[PDB]
Amino acid sequence: KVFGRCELAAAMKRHGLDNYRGYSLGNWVCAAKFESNFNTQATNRNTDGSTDYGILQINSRWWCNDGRTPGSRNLCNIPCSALLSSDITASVNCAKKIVSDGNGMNAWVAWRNRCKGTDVQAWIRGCRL
Repeated sequence: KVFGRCELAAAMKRHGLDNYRGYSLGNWVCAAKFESNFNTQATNRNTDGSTDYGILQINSRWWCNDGRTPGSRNLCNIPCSALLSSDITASVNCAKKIVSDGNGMNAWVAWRNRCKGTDVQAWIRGCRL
Protein backbone atom coordinates (compact mmCIF):
# COMPACT_ATOMS: atom_id res chain seq x y z
CA LYS A 1 0.00 0.00 0.00
CA VAL A 2 0.96 3.65 -0.49
CA PHE A 3 -0.21 6.27 1.99
CA GLY A 4 -0.74 9.86 0.81
CA ARG A 5 1.11 12.47 2.96
CA CYS A 6 -1.99 13.85 4.62
CA GLU A 7 -3.59 10.42 5.03
CA LEU A 8 -0.47 9.04 6.66
CA ALA A 9 -0.40 12.15 8.88
CA ALA A 10 -3.91 11.62 10.21
CA ALA A 11 -3.46 7.90 10.75
CA MET A 12 -0.35 8.94 12.54
CA LYS A 13 -2.02 11.67 14.55
CA ARG A 14 -4.90 9.36 15.40
CA HIS A 15 -2.50 6.93 17.05
CA GLY A 16 -0.95 9.80 18.98
CA LEU A 17 2.48 10.20 17.48
CA ASP A 18 2.16 13.96 17.39
CA ASN A 19 4.63 15.33 19.91
CA TYR A 20 5.42 11.88 21.27
CA ARG A 21 8.74 12.08 23.20
CA GLY A 22 8.67 15.70 22.03
CA TYR A 23 8.73 14.91 18.36
CA SER A 24 6.17 16.67 16.25
CA LEU A 25 4.06 14.85 13.72
CA GLY A 26 5.99 16.47 10.85
CA ASN A 27 9.07 14.66 12.22
CA TRP A 28 7.15 11.38 11.89
CA VAL A 29 5.57 12.04 8.42
CA CYS A 30 9.08 13.09 7.26
CA ALA A 31 10.68 10.00 8.74
CA ALA A 32 8.05 7.93 6.89
CA LYS A 33 8.62 9.70 3.60
CA PHE A 34 12.35 9.05 3.45
CA GLU A 35 12.25 5.66 5.09
CA SER A 36 9.49 3.86 3.23
CA ASN A 37 8.24 6.66 1.15
CA PHE A 38 4.90 5.83 2.72
CA ASN A 39 4.96 2.34 1.32
CA THR A 40 3.28 0.28 3.99
CA GLN A 41 5.01 -2.74 2.53
CA ALA A 42 8.52 -1.28 2.24
CA THR A 43 11.02 -3.92 3.40
CA ASN A 44 14.75 -3.30 3.23
CA ARG A 45 17.44 -5.87 3.76
CA ASN A 46 20.45 -4.74 5.80
CA THR A 47 23.70 -6.76 5.93
CA ASP A 48 24.04 -8.41 9.41
CA GLY A 49 21.16 -10.61 8.23
CA SER A 50 18.57 -8.18 9.51
CA THR A 51 15.89 -6.22 7.72
CA ASP A 52 13.88 -2.94 7.98
CA TYR A 53 10.14 -3.45 7.75
CA GLY A 54 7.17 -1.25 6.94
CA ILE A 55 6.05 2.36 7.12
CA LEU A 56 8.79 3.24 9.59
CA GLN A 57 11.23 0.61 8.46
CA ILE A 58 11.64 -1.09 11.84
CA ASN A 59 14.46 -3.62 12.35
CA SER A 60 14.04 -7.31 13.03
CA ARG A 61 17.53 -7.55 14.57
CA TRP A 62 15.54 -6.50 17.68
CA TRP A 63 11.86 -5.42 18.08
CA CYS A 64 10.10 -7.85 15.65
CA ASN A 65 10.32 -11.50 14.47
CA ASP A 66 10.96 -12.49 10.87
CA GLY A 67 12.76 -15.64 11.92
CA ARG A 68 15.96 -15.59 9.83
CA THR A 69 17.75 -12.88 11.89
CA PRO A 70 20.66 -14.60 13.57
CA GLY A 71 21.14 -12.28 16.51
CA SER A 72 17.50 -11.42 17.23
CA ARG A 73 14.73 -10.92 19.73
CA ASN A 74 11.38 -9.11 19.02
CA LEU A 75 11.16 -6.59 21.82
CA CYS A 76 7.80 -5.78 20.15
CA ASN A 77 6.51 -9.38 20.25
CA ILE A 78 5.34 -9.48 16.66
CA PRO A 79 6.03 -11.13 13.35
CA CYS A 80 7.77 -8.61 11.02
CA SER A 81 4.84 -9.28 8.65
CA ALA A 82 2.40 -7.48 10.99
CA LEU A 83 4.62 -4.45 10.60
CA LEU A 84 3.89 -4.49 6.88
CA SER A 85 0.17 -3.89 7.46
CA SER A 86 -1.92 -1.25 5.70
CA ASP A 87 -3.04 -0.09 9.11
CA ILE A 88 -0.21 1.50 10.99
CA THR A 89 -1.54 0.49 14.40
CA ALA A 90 1.46 -1.86 15.01
CA SER A 91 4.24 0.11 13.44
CA VAL A 92 3.51 3.13 15.67
CA ASN A 93 3.18 0.93 18.71
CA CYS A 94 6.59 -0.65 18.05
CA ALA A 95 7.85 2.75 16.84
CA LYS A 96 6.87 4.06 20.28
CA LYS A 97 9.15 1.77 22.23
CA ILE A 98 12.08 2.62 19.94
CA VAL A 99 11.94 6.45 20.38
CA SER A 100 11.76 5.69 24.06
CA ASP A 101 14.91 3.51 23.94
CA GLY A 102 17.46 6.18 24.84
CA ASN A 103 18.18 7.81 21.50
CA GLY A 104 15.04 9.68 20.42
CA MET A 105 14.29 9.53 16.66
CA ASN A 106 18.01 8.92 15.89
CA ALA A 107 17.05 5.28 15.64
CA TRP A 108 15.78 6.13 12.14
CA VAL A 109 18.72 6.82 9.77
CA ALA A 110 16.67 8.52 7.02
CA TRP A 111 15.17 10.84 9.69
CA ARG A 112 18.50 11.78 11.23
CA ASN A 113 19.75 12.34 7.67
CA ARG A 114 16.90 13.93 5.77
CA CYS A 115 14.75 15.25 8.70
CA LYS A 116 16.46 16.12 12.04
CA GLY A 117 16.95 19.88 12.45
CA THR A 118 14.68 20.68 9.47
CA ASP A 119 11.49 22.67 9.16
CA VAL A 120 9.56 19.46 9.74
CA GLN A 121 6.26 21.36 10.06
CA ALA A 122 6.21 21.64 6.28
CA TRP A 123 5.11 17.97 6.25
CA ILE A 124 1.69 18.68 7.80
CA ARG A 125 0.74 21.64 5.60
CA GLY A 126 -2.59 21.22 3.77
CA CYS A 127 -3.24 18.36 6.23
CA ARG A 128 -6.67 18.74 7.84
CA LEU A 129 -6.51 21.34 10.47
